[PDB]
Amino acid sequence: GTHLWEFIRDILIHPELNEGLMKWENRHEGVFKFLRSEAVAQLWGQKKKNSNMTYEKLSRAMRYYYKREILERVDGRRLVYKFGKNSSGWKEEEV
DNA sequence: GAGGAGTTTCCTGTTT
DNA sequence: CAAACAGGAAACTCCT
Repeated sequence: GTHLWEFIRDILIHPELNEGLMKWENRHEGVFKFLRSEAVAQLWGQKKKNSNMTYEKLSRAMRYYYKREILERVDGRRLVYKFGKNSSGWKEEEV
């Protein structure tokens, strides 16, 4: 999973390797939240070998996922996103 | 090389 | 006030 969204999912489905980076707000609906935004952006930059990655830019790539329905926009909830019908491998019976 | 997907950068404005 | 959220645009990195 070299794509941003897969990277996010991978962290969320591996809590035993999660430095309190993120957590499910509702695992059944695929609603999640960033607990350490810059820290996650850092790891993501790291993965692509880019020490200048920030949450700001990571979020821009996240917003591009709405049109593609890889993510469903969640309003009124800072740092809270939600997996869309086009994403996969995150359900309690899909992993 | 050409052209597209998926970001990465930048920026300006709005909202929380 | 300090972060997030919003998108349009343009530049980049792979892939076929």
